[PDB]
Amino acid sequence: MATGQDRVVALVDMDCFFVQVEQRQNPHLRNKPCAVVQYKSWKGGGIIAVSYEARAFGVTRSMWADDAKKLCPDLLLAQVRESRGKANLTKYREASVEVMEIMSRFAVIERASIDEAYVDLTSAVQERLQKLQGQPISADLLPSTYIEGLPQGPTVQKEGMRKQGLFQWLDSLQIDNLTSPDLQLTVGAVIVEEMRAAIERETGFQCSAGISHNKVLAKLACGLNKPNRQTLVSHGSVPQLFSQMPIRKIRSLGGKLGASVIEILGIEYMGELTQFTESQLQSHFGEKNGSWLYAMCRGIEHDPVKPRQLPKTIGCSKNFPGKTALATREQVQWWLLQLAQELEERLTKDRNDNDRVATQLVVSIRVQGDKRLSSLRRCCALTRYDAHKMSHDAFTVIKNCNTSGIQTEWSPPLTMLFLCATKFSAS
DNA sequence: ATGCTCACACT
DNA sequence: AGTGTGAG
Ligand SMILES: Nc1ccn([C@H]2C[C@H](O)[C@@H](COP(=O)(O)NP(=O)(O)OP(=O)(O)O)O2)c(=O)n1
Ligand SMILES: [Mn+2]
Ligand SMILES: [Mn+2]
Repeated sequence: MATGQDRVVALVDMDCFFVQVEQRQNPHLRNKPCAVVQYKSWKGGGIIAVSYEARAFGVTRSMWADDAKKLCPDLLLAQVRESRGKANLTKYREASVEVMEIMSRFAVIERASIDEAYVDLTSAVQERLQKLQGQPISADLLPSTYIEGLPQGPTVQKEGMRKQGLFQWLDSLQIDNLTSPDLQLTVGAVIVEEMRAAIERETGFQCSAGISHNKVLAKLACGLNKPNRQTLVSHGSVPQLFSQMPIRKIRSLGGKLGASVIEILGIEYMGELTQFTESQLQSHFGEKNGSWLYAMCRGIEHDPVKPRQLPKTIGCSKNFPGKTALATREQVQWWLLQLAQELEERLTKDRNDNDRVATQLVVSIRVQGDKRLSSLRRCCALTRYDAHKMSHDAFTVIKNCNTSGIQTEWSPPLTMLFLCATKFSAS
């Protein structure tokens, strides 16, 4: 029986990333309830990142700033930069590259979002397991690590609980067995503290981390003790951990699939899936899903950490909800060129920095009356980094979508535009 | 009437 | 090639 303990995998995720990025630049926002918002003039703007002090009052993402101000009257706000009539995230991307580069010096990372990367420490761990002989791992190596499920058996504040668990774990450590998966997790964890201190020391950003044996468990583990702590989730913590873990909380189970898992099987918690045979799960959700479900509810997941620090695509979009929809064609030309211009500015940076060029341009739109995030995706060739050509070509491949027989108008009105550069190739 | 993204599977 | 799902 292969037991999902071959790998040592960490997920590092920045604590309230956009807020921290603003708080480093505006020190008065530090250690105070703040949020970041986009576009201030509708309802104060929508909230895309919330500090932990603001979360104490009930402030969340997707809220409008004016509503958040009602929960938390003393709340401070930073507005994302605006350029060419639209949001501009350059600041946060550039902060992310800071974090990704540091992480890159320790091991091969898979960038999973603007603020998180997976790292595979299998190799680094065994190299460390030679470097310090066969000597103990002191608690002072894990000053911010929690051991999930510990303490157990026979102090009422959180750091007390942390210590007792870490003491229990370390006391139980089979130092003599460079084979044992729990020892490897521990050594992985020692590396992640170093990795995390390097991030805060070199960027001023704080973050959390999950250390386990696969991408999914490390993701779950990272969120258990946010902010500014890291959590080790061992194979043996899984049964109790999943026994009350709602299905929706596992990566990729938070949408329709997890909902059908709950409806069809009539269960609630991750651990309840172990009841079912693999074929049974493959009966209800297909070969790959039933397989993945069957092994995931036992802590086993085989998705690898992909060596990928650079995005596979560079994209640019703006929504036009309500009466703001675009319904003249000269209006569609202008915003197309607004988007093409930022894309060109970002593509030029990418080729200079990363020795690659995008070869295919994707143009996507939504139209008032449709329901789905995109209403239509079309493609063309990306041959010159010129905003005027990309926008012109973006128009050409969608101009037939105009139902309206009038020359000047555009109906149905367009509720979104999306340009994405892709199919990168070494240059 | 939240925004703006990014990866991936299916077909 | 184009759609849909899941995510931060
Ligand atoms: N729906 C979302 C989710 C995140 N983001 C951006 C801003 C977030 O700060 C940044 C990182 O997202 P996140 O890790 O999911 N949450 P954040 O880092 O803000 O706080 P934590 O909850 O991770 O501490 O992505 C976004 O713009 N739209
Ligand atoms: Mn984060
Ligand atoms: Mn994140």
